[PDB]
Amino acid sequence: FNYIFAVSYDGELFKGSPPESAQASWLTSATRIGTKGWANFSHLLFNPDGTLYGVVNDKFYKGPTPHRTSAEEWIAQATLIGDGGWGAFRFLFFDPHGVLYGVTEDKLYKREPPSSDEDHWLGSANLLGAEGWGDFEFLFFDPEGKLYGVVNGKLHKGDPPKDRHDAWLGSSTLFKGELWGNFRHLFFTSNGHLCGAHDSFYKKSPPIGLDWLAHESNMVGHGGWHMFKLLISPLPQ
Repeated sequence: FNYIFAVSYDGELFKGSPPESAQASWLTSATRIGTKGWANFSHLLFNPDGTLYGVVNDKFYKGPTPHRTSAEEWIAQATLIGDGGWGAFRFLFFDPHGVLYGVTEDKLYKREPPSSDEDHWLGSANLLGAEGWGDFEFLFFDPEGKLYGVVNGKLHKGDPPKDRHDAWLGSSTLFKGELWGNFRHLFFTSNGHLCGAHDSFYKKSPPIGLDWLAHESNMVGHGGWHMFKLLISPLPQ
């Protein structure tokens, strides 16, 4: 079993099985686990250990997945792990190992996540890429820890760079297609299905291959997805 988590523009948070049926209403099959205020975060992301991390008002938090909770109740109970600078991250996202990656000021960094706001995260983070990361439209991992990035509407994959001298984009593998920036959401499920959504949701089960995602044959939710601000799914540990 794995799940998609969706924040709507009404500030509700839903949990449900990934969509498979183009005519089905995915919301009908889903459970509301967050009641209100969930669209107020700048960032919301899963740790593969199953903890939810979130950035709201430039502060970073971690806590258990909510169980019919407002965003306010959740934040009040969460551990504060950062204060100042976090809202500016273009991307913040975990690898399958629970190592935090982040893009800020055009650069890519990784490090164990903070556990307190005294821990200046950038101060000891590993610089992976000195330039060009601020132009990506998406940047995310699969369950195997391959990195995926969209730039100039094209989707690239490759082992993540290990230091600033790895020319990642230069050595990466190119998907077919030049409309990958037209998705609002593009991510992997826990079980390695590639998901892309705008108003409609497209999903490719493994093997993913290198074909264009948004083919009529991969459509699993025809219409109605414009209601979600965020769709995420945890990677396994």
